[PDB]
Amino acid sequence: SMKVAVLPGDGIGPEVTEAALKVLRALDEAEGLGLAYEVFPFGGAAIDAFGEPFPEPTRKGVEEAEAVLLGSVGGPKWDGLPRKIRPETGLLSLRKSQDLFANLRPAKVFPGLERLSPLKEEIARGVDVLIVRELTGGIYFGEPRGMSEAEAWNTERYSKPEVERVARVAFEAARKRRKHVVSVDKANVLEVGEFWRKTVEEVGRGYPDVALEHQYVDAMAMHLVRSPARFDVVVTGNIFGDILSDLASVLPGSLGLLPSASLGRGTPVFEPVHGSAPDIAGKGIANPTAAILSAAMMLEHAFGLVELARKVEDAVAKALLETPPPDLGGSAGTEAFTATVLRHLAAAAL
Amino acid sequence: SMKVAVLPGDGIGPEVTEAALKVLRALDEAEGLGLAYEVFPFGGAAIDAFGEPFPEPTRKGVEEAEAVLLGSVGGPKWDGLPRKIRPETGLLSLRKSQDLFANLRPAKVFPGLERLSPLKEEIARGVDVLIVRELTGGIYFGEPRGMSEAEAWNTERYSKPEVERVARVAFEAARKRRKHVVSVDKANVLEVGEFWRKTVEEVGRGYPDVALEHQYVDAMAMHLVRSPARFDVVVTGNIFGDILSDLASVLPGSLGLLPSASLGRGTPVFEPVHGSAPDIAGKGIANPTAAILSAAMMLEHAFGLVELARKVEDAVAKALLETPPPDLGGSAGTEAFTATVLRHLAAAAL
Ligand SMILES: NC(=O)c1ccc[n+]([C@@H]2O[C@H](COP(=O)([O-])OP(=O)(O)OC[C@H]3O[C@@H](n4cnc5c(N)ncnc54)[C@H](O)[C@@H]3O)[C@@H](O)[C@H]2O)c1
Ligand SMILES: NC(=O)c1ccc[n+]([C@@H]2O[C@H](COP(=O)([O-])OP(=O)(O)OC[C@H]3O[C@@H](n4cnc5c(N)ncnc54)[C@H](O)[C@@H]3O)[C@@H](O)[C@H]2O)c1
Ligand SMILES: CC(C)[C@H](C(=O)O)[C@@H](O)C(=O)O
Ligand SMILES: CC(C)[C@H](C(=O)O)[C@@H](O)C(=O)O
Ligand SMILES: [K+]
Ligand SMILES: [K+]
Ligand SMILES: [K+]
Ligand SMILES: [K+]
Ligand SMILES: [Mn+2]
Ligand SMILES: [Mn+2]
Repeated sequence: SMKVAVLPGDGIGPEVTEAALKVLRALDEAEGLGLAYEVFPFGGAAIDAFGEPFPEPTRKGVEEAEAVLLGSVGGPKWDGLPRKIRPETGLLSLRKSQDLFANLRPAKVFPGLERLSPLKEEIARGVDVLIVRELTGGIYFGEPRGMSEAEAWNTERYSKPEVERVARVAFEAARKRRKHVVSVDKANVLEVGEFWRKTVEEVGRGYPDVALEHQYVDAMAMHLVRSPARFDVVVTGNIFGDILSDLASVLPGSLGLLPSASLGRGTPVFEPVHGSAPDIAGKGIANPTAAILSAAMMLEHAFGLVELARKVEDAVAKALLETPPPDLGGSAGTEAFTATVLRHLAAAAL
Repeated sequence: SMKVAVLPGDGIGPEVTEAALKVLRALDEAEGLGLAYEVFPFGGAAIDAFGEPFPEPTRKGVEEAEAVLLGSVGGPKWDGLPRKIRPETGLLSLRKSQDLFANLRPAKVFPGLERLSPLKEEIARGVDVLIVRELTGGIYFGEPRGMSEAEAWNTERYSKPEVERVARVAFEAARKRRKHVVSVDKANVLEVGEFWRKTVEEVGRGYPDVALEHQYVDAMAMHLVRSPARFDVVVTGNIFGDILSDLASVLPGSLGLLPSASLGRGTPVFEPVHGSAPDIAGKGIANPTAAILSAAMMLEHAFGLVELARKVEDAVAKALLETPPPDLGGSAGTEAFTATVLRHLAAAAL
C-alpha cells in the first residue's frame, strides 16, 4: 500500500500536482504499487470553502496518510487577510503540527543539461548540492511577533535541541553523499548565529568522517553562484534556507525544477520549492518538473522505492533535453512536457 | 575643503584603502580639491590599542570630518570577544551614532566587461542595479537579544518612521534612474514584512510616476541572478540587503568590485561591500576596485563632484579591461592594478 494525501492548493499548484499524479498513476499501473490517494482542500482553496487554510478534514487526511504530496498555496486573491488565516499560515501549521523540522532541497545539474543554466557551462558542470533547512523553528515560528500602528516585530529564536536535530540530519546526509557540510549563519552580528555555529560545531564532533566549514549567509549566497561545485550539504536555519534554495534554482536553471521533502516526527510532505506562480496560473505553461521530482522524493523517502525515484529523474532529464518548457527557453506547456516524461518512462519500461 | 576621516580597519582593509588614497591624492593634485584626511584606528586594530572597535579619537575624527573613507573590519584574531566590543559591532556603532539609515550598494556591468561575470554574457549585459538597504534598524539592532546555554534570540523589528525614510530615499533614487522600485520582504510569513510592504506602498502613493513592485526575498534572490537587467532600484531591510548585495557581486563578477555609501543625518561613510578577506590579507592581491569606487561615491555624494566620480569609474573600467586582478582571472596585484587606474586617470587629466 501507498496511502497519499494530496494537497494541490492554489494557482499553478493544482496544474503541477495533476502532472505529478499522472506520473504516479502510470507507475502504479506499471508496477502494482497499490497507490491510494485522496485530494484535500488547502491554502486559498480551503479558505474559500471553510474560512481557514488547513481545515479539519485536511488535518485528518494528513494525519492518517503515509505521505503528503503538496502543490503550492497563496495568491493575490487572498492579499490582506488576517495572518492567522492566510494561505501560507496553513503550510506553517501543517509543518509544525507534523513536526517536520528537516526540509531537504536538492539542486543538481544533470550531465548534458548544463546548457539550461544561466551560469557558464563550466561553472554549472557537476553541481550537486543538498540544502538541509531547519523548518519548524527560527523567525518563522518565534514569539513574540506582532504589529501596532507604530511598529512590527518577529523573533528569531532557536533552542539547542532544535539546532542539534537538524545538524544531525545534515551530517547523516553528508555521510551518504560527499562527506562535506557547510553551516550558514550571521554569527558576526547575531547572538542566534553564534549559538547556531557553536551547536553545529558540537554535533560535528560526532562525525569525524565529515568535513565541516562555516560561512556568513551574505558570502555563502555569492559562493553558491560563483563556485557551486564546491558544496555538498548546506545546513542552515529557516529563513536563510528559504532564500538559498530559491537561489539554488539558478544552478540547473529554473525554479520550476526544484523538488523538496519535509521530514520529521509525523507525516512526511513532498512539494515543489516554488510557489503558486499567479503570473502564469491557468495558462497551461507551468513547468511540472519540481512536482514530478517531489513525487520521486516521496517514492524514495516515504516508500523506500529508490530505483523508481531514479527512473523518474532520468525520464525528467530526457524530457528536459527533448521538449524544454518555456521557463527554460522551449515551448512545451505542462501537459505536453508531462507527456514527454511519460513517453521516456514507457520507453525505459515497455 | 574636503575633510575626510580614513578608517582602514583590518585584513585587506588597509591594502585597498591605501589604493583608494592613491587615487584621491592624484585627483587632489590634478584638481586642487583641498583634500585633508587623517587616518584613525578602527575595528580589530582599535580593539588591540584602545580596547574597543570605535574608540574616542576615532569617534571625534568622524564627527569633525565631512566624510569617512572606511576599509573593512574583522578576522579570526578577534573571534570569541564579547559582542559589545567585536570589530563588527564597531561598524554597527559608527552607522547608528551618525544615523546613517540609507545604505546605497550599486552593481553595474560596464559595457564590454560582461565576460567577467560567471553568468552568460547576455544575462550580465546592461545590468545596472541599486540596492537601497535600511542600515540602522531591523534584527541588527532589535531588542530583546541574548543567548543562554539553552537558546538564543534576536528581534527583527521596524518602526513606521524607519521604513518611511528609507523608502523615500529609494523612490528619490529611482526618480534619478529609471523610475522603477522593487521592495523586498517576507510578508507572507513575517508581520514585519507585511508592515514593511504596507508602509512602502503608502510612501509610493506620493511617487505615482515611479513603478512600484514587491517581491518576497527568496524569489528576489533568484530573479536578481536570472533576470538582473529587469531591476533598477531595490529597497529592503538590513539583513536582506546584506545578503542580496553580496549576491549582486556575481553580476559584474566579483565581490572585489562593489562599493557602498552610507547616508543619513551624520557624517556619510563610504566603504567596500566586501569584508576583511583574511584568506588573502597580506598577499598583495586584493582587488581595490570596491575601495576606489567607494572614494568615487564619496566624491559624488559627500562632495558633489559627480564628474570626478565618473572619471574614476571610467579609469577603473579600463584597468579591468587591461590588467584584471586575480579574482577576475588576471595577474595584477593590488599595486599593479592601482597603477593602471592611475595611468588612465592621468590620461583623462589631459
Ligand atoms: N510552497 C508554497 O506554497 C509556496 C512557496 C513560495 C511562494 N508561495 C506563494 O506563491 C505565490 C507567488 O509568490 P512568488 O512569486 O514569490 O513565488 P513563485 O515561486 O510562485 O514564483 C517565482 C517566479 O518563478 C516563476 N515560477 C515559479 N514556479 C514555476 C514553474 N513551475 N514554472 C514556471 N515558472 C515558475 C513564477 O512565475 C515567478 O516568476 C505567493 O502567494 C507566495 O506566498 C507558496
Ligand atoms: N564592511 C566590513 O567591515 C565587513 C563586511 C563583510 C565581512 N566582514 C568581516 O570580514 C571577515 C571575512 O568575512 P567573509 O569571508 O564572509 O567576507 P569577505 O567579504 O571578507 O570575503 C568573502 C570572499 O570574497 C573574497 N574577497 C573579498 N573582498 C575581496 C577583494 N577586495 N579582492 C579579492 N577577493 C576578495 C575573500 O577572499 C573571500 O573569499 C569577517 O571577519 C567578517 O565579519 C566585514
Ligand atoms: C509558503 C511559505 C511558508 C514557504 C516558506 O517560506 O517556507 C515558501 O517560500 C516555501 O519556500 O515554502
Ligand atoms: C560588519 C557587518 C555589520 C556588515 C553588515 O552585515 O552590515 C558586513 O556584511 C557588511 O556588509 O558591512
Ligand atoms: K510548493
Ligand atoms: K501518518
Ligand atoms: K567594508
Ligand atoms: K560631520
Ligand atoms: Mn521560498
Ligand atoms: Mn555583507
